[PDB]
Amino acid sequence: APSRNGMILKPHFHKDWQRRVATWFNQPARKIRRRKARQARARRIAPRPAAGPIRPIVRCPTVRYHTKVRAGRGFSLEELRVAGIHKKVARTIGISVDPRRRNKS
Amino acid sequence: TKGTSSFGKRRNKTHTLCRRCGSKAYHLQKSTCGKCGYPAKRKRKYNWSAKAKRRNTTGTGRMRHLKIVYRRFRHGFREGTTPKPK
Amino acid sequence: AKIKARDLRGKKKEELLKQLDDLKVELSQLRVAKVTGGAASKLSKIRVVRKSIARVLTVINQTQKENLRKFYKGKKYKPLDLRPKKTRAMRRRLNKHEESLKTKKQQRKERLYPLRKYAVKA
Amino acid sequence: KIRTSPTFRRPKTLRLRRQPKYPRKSAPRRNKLDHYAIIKFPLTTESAMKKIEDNNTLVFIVDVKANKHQIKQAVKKLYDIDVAKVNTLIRPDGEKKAYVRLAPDYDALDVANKIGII
Amino acid sequence: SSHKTFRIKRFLAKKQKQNRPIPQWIWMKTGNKIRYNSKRRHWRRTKLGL
Amino acid sequence: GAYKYIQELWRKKQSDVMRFLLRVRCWQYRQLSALHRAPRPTRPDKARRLGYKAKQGYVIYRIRVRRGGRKRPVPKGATYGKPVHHGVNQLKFARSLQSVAEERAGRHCGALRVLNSYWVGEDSTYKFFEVILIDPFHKAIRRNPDTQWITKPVHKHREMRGLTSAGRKSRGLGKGHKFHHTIGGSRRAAWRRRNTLQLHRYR
RNA sequence: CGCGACCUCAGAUCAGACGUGGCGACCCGCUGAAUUUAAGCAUAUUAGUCAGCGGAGGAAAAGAAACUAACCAGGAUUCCCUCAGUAACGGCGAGUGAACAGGGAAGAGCCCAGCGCCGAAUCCCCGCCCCGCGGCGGGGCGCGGGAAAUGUGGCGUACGG
Repeated sequence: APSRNGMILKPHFHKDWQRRVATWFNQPARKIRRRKARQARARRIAPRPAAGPIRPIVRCPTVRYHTKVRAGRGFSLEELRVAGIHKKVARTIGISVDPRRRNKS
Repeated sequence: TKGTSSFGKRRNKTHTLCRRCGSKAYHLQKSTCGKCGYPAKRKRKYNWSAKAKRRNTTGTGRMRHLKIVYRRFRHGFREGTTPKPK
Repeated sequence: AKIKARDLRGKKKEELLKQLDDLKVELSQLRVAKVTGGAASKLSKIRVVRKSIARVLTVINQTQKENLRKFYKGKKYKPLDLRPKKTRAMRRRLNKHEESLKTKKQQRKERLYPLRKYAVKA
Repeated sequence: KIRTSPTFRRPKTLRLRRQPKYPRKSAPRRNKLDHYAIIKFPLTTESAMKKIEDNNTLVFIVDVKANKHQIKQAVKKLYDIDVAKVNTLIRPDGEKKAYVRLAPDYDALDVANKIGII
Repeated sequence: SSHKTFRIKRFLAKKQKQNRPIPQWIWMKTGNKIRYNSKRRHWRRTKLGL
Repeated sequence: GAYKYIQELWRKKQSDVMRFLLRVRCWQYRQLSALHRAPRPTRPDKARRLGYKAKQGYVIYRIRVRRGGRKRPVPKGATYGKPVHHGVNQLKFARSLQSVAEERAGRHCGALRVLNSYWVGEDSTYKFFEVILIDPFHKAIRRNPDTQWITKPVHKHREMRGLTSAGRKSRGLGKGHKFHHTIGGSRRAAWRRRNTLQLHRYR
């Protein structure tokens, strides 16, 4: 029963939501487990970089973002071809490779 | 006559001791346990009775062979070894 | 005489049995003393006899088993008693050798492209 | 070669015997119903003694699994005596009672003294 | 019933050996709270099921 | 190789030579039991495409499935609900008849592992499929690194969980805008993630 | 008729193996309501939810595009924040309701069939020898047996070879 003046609210609480409520009390424990696993990994590959292989420079699609630059998944095969790196060796020296990328420009 | 007088004629059991669940629910004429469905290979259990589940689950009995697995697990199920003699 | 299992393992087989039934006999007449209203001292002895029979039986079973699994040491098939019993799930896993099998193709990759050890400068 | 009958029957094929490459179990299980496990203890009740002097029998609490045949050869071997017949019943408490009638050449009254009951 | 089965007779044997009072000396034990047997079944009141 | 001819020949299921063989097989398969082992694949080409290799450990069962839809098993129609649910007749099963075949061949031979299946003929009342089984405890399968994945315990009864090629198609999963209702593992995985309040600590 | 192949198909307490049942919080595949809301009620809603059935694992499932996009373009799956209570659906009523881009967690890729080449170059099992032998494996020797040409293995898979 709407009172004098307000919004027409549509709360999506008509299902049995109380049975599927995900609480986040493990959040600080998860942040700890993640960090410990991150440091354990860095020690395992000790001299190699902690972040992982280099990623390529990449534009963003969708005109809202094409003025920015991201880190891609991996270097395209023609980028490796011009750089003189065999595509099956680049992963062994820490160069992310994905054969799906094309280069239009 | 449907009351007191008719309780006198009760001298034939329909159920007897099931030899799989031990409950007295083995229907004689149907040859089926109304508690575990004995002749059926699978145990009778339903989710519409949570209370009847926990009456008969893996922690209610002795676990005479499972409580040993829990103990052997915390050493990797080692076998054929003995502690070094004196 | 407090029968200790250290003292039984060096004895030959058929004389252990000669000692086994000897305790069997003594347990019987001790059980007879339990119904004929025997002394409290003898009644407390049947526990000593019961555990002494378990000891000699334990030695007999153990020495017999290790003679078997010494006879089945180098044989391919052995009775199910002597095979290692550990959680049926892991009796089904692949061997310590099968799971280490790599294809000739996959082996050729490791020889050609082994993972290098490197480091990037600042 | 002709078919005299209009029916076809599955021909008898050769079937071999088991020749296992290994025994399924290592060693035979030892008999847990030997002569000492059969006879638990005799009875010393007023009716049991009354049964000794009169009918020349002995009363035992045997194991519930034993037969009259196993009981007969047990007492025959444990006490070096001969038996006429054995009657057994299962007491209401659960254990099995056996009335062992000795052969007339043995006097059960003295036999009871060797084993201790009197 | 005089006509019994061995299953039944052995079952009635158990329920008969359980009907005894607790021995006197147990409530001389240290951590003993038991006062008496609370599972005493009387053949006329409680009918044992079956 | 000859397998290309046999492949392209089986793409002519209307030609006279194919229409003859199919009706001859479908006659013969109709005289056997609903589930019986075949000695060799009737389609050697299709078998190899799906993973069959002629070697000890690969088994092929040819089983028979009754065609048609699925009628609601309720006594005399009586669906005591709202009119939207009164349907009894024109209801369709959510899984293919080929997936029902893979299940029946896998439930009978529990010791084996279903690999794939293929169509070998049909009629007005029956569809016939040949399921490819593998015995995961044969040393020819156990010692081969290419196929020893089927031996792992996680692939017990692939057909009952809908992981075979024929079973996967009924789950409606794939990449793209056509398959949004199974982003995540499955159709239930999406539903959970979309109907779960993420009540954070600080909101 | 006889004899022998082969193909189909039987019988074995044949030699050696494997499956069944339980638990079921989490997971996968089906099946699947009605209370309820709509101030009545039939579509809708409740809800692909409860109940029912099957199958697992220590995680499962998913997964290396028959993708998203329309950009100067991104680049397997899963998870989180956001997109967004939005586009859309709906007796367009009650109500229902995603995705892409973007930021993070993590990050890993691969193999066949086919097409062809190589003298089947391949595999299982039995017997002997050596090595270890509670994950029965390694090597050798067998005019020892079998599988396999109705296709085993090596090379090789769309990034081309």
